[PDB]
Amino acid sequence: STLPDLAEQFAPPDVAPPLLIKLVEAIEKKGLECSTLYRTQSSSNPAELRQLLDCLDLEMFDVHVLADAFKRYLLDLPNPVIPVAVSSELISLAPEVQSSEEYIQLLKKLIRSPSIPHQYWLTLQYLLKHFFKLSQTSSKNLLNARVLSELFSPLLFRFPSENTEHLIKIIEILISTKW
Amino acid sequence: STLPDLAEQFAPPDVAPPLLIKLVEAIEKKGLECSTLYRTQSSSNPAELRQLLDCLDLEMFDVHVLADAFKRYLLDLPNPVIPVAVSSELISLAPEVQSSEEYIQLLKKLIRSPSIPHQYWLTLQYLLKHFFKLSQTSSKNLLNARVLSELFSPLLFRFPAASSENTEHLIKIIEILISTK
Repeated sequence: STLPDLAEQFAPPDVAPPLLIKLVEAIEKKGLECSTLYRTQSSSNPAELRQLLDCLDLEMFDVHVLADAFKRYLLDLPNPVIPVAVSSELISLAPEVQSSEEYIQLLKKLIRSPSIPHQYWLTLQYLLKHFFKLSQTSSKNLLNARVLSELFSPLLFRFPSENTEHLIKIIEILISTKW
Repeated sequence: STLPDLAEQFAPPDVAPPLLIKLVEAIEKKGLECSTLYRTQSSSNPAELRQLLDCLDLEMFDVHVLADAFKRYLLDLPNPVIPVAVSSELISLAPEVQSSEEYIQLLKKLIRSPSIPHQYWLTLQYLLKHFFKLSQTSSKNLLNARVLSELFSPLLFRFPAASSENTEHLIKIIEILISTK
C-alpha cells in the first residue's frame, strides 16, 4: 500500500485528488442506476485493486471492480478523509452532546483547522458531492443518504460501536445537503 | 502571516512551492556572486516584504529585497520547513549519539514520516540545492556550507533552544547536507 497522503496527491487550486476524480467519474458514468452499486463484493482481492490504483481509462473496468477500488482507496489512504483527531473529538463528545447541527458545525470547524491540510476538507466535499448525486437516483440504485452513510462513514472516519451512531447521522445529513 | 502551509502550496510531481522557486531562481540569477547576499538587511520592513510575496517578475526587484523576502517567506510559513516534531526529537538525543550520520539518518526518517506531508522534505531538498549552488561560488560570494547553515538553520528549524551540543549537531547536519548535494 503505497497510496500517498491526500495532501500529497493534489494541492489548490485543484479540488480533489486526480485518481479519485477518475474513479468517481467512471463510476457515475457506468453505475448511477445499478441497484447494487457499492454493496456487492467483486471478485478482486486488495492486491489486484491496488494494482488498478497504481496505473488506463477506468471506464474499461467492470463497474463493480471500480466500486471496490473506490473503497480500497479510502481504506489505503495513510490518514482517513476525516482525520483521527477530528473523529476522536466528535466521539468523546458523544454522550454529552446530541445536537446533530452542533456536531455538523463542529466537524466543519475541526476539519478546516489550520493544522489540517485543506485537501482533507476539499476531498470530503468532493465525496459528499458524489454521494449526493447518487442519492438523486436512489429510486433505482437504492442508495439514499442513510444507506450511503452506513456504507461509507466507517471508511471516512476509519472505525469498524454505539458512539459511532452519532457520526453516521452527521454524514447522512451532510449528504442530504447542509452546512 | 497569510502564507499557506507548505503542504497546501504545491504537491508532487511539483518539486517545491512555485513562489519559492521564483524567489530562488531570481536570487540566483541576480546575486549568485554577491559577497553580502543574505548578510545585509534591505530597507524594506516585514509588511513590505509580505506585500511582495503576493504579486510580476521577481527579477524586477532589488536583489537585497529578494534576499530579505526569501527569509521572510521561511519565517511566515505556518510550520517551519523542518517541523517542530522533528526538531524536538533531534534536540532530545543523548550525547552517546555523537555521529552526524546518525542525526542525518534520523532527520530523514522523522521528516519522511507519514504524519508529515512529503512537501516539507521536498522543500528542504530544494533549499539545500540552492545553498549548495551558492557554496560553489564561494570564491566570490564568500559563502561556505557552514556559514549558510549558521545563517539559515534558525529559519529552517525555528526553534528557541539554548546553544548546546545538540544545537551544534543540528547546525552541523545542515552544513553536511548542503555540501553533500
